[PDB]
Amino acid sequence: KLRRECSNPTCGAGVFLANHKDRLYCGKCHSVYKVNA
RNA sequence: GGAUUGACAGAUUGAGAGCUCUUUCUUGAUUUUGUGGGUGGUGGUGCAUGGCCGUUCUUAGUUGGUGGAGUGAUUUGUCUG
Ligand SMILES: [Zn+2]
Repeated sequence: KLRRECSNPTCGAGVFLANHKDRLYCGKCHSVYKVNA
């Protein structure tokens, strides 16, 4: 189980997340969502 | 098991440029590219045009209808004062 959830304002907890090592970050929250959940 | 944008911060780069990376998701086919066509084009010729303007040019000039002169190009009318 990998690649956990965002705080995406568009839909409530409903995306997978494009993440490097040691972070957690959405694929459309490109200008927002600094803290990795 | 996404044609492709773009992804915090760290050397960048006008900065939150994923421009390039240290690298993985979404609205989902509307285009990564294979011809053939305008293209942004102000880099294209006003020597192919319009339209406009300037000029010839604050000067007095121009033409056709009848008839005359000349075979005719053309003159006359449009003039000596
Ligand atoms: Zn979403």
